[PDB]
Amino acid sequence: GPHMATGQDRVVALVDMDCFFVQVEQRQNPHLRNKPCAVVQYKSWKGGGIIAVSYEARAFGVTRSMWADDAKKLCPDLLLAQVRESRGKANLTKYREASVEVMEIMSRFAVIERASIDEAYVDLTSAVQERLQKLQGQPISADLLPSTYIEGLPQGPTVQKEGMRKQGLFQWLDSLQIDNLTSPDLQLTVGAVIVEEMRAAIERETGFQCSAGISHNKVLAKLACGLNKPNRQTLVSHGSVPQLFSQMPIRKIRSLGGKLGASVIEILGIEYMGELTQFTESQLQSHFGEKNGSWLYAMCRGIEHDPVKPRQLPKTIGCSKNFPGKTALATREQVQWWLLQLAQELEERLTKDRNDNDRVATQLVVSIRVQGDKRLSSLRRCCALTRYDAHKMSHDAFTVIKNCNTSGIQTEWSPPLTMLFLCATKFSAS
DNA sequence: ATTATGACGCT
DNA sequence: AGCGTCAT
Ligand SMILES: Nc1nc2c(ncn2[C@H]2C[C@H](O)[C@@H](COP(=O)(O)NP(=O)(O)OP(=O)(O)O)O2)c(=O)[nH]1
Ligand SMILES: [Mn+2]
Ligand SMILES: [Mn+2]
Repeated sequence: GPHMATGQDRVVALVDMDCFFVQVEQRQNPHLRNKPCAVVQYKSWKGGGIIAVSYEARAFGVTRSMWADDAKKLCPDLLLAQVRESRGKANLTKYREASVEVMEIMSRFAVIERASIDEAYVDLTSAVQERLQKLQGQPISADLLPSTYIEGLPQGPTVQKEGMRKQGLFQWLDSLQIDNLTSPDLQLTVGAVIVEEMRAAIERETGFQCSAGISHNKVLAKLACGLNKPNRQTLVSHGSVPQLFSQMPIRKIRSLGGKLGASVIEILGIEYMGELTQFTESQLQSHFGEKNGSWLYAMCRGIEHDPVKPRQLPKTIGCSKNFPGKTALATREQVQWWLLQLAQELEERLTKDRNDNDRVATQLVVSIRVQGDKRLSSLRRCCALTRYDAHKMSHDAFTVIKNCNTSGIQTEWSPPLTMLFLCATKFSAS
């Protein structure tokens, strides 16, 4: 009872840009705004592959991973923007720079953890304590939460979407105890006020819209963010968890969408996250290992301890290219030329990183995939990265992979390579 | 012939 | 160190 800690110590937000690459292209080209639009890489094969889709286009069934020619079958007026090509490969520099714009704005409010190119976690606990001090017990006006949903409300005792939103928000605000500066629900509410302000700043200063989740930990904040996309934020309280999880497929929780989640379902004969509560911590550890078992026991009760890392920059800088089917690399000249192309892009990104961020990579990881291997990587080898020089980097990558070529002939490469991947790692302050 | 990344756990 | 999992 009283000693049963409830995982309500922190206020954590997850901010995720809506259809990010599409918004970057729509900012640049106003003719694409408020249209069914998608972003593609390459063009020759089946019109290129879609990696981002505006919400107007999603209404027609267009999705990521779809070939553009097939998307056009669902949505003949779909507009398309292509990712830049440089040195023979996709070049994502425009989107990385746009990401930096957004991350620098978020960092004004709190220290952030960059979780992907378009989303970050925020630990708002301290900022909330400060805003609460300023409020002096003043209640929170619904006007301060103009885009916030309260998950689970309204309940009990109505036709439009905004009206339901406001109804739920009114129920939440009316039930709040604002004289208690340690009430977790009040703390989440103040966190949501701050996130409204953060999202307003991002849109004013970049033109980009985003969604957000506010809860007591990272997993719940991420789940909350997706409940009301686009251009809205969602508060998931500790009390909302039993009902939310009672019908929540296990695969919707981040990290359970793969083999482990499938094993949870199959071994335990369950479907929904809330069903996990009926097992003891030791039972879960017995099936899924000590770490996963403890994590599942706490997570199905809404509790998670993973901290928001103070990390605004990526930990690695990498360059990769697939060579599918008949384009697979089958000569030594070919393998060298593409290693050089990747190495030249890597050098350009690394030099810019050293200038911006006062650090230097020290290890180069070379990964290849070989024809007939279904795995992502067939082989990974590391070497030292001592100079930001593309010719040296590519010569070293060739040296560390050259023993793969099973061909007796010096010129041929067998079996042919279907992927090259160079990744700079182990950064040190410079 | 999804592709280009990036984080992180295991041994 | 090199491999596997998860995400998307
Ligand atoms: N190159 C590449 N980029 C990708 C891939 N998948 C996603 N991206 C890029 C393109 C995406 O714009 C961006 C962010 O990924 P999300 O947050 O998962 N999707 P979004 O922001 O589009 O829509 P939502 O409003 O539902 O969040 O990452 C991929 O497989 N390959
Ligand atoms: Mn997004
Ligand atoms: Mn994202």
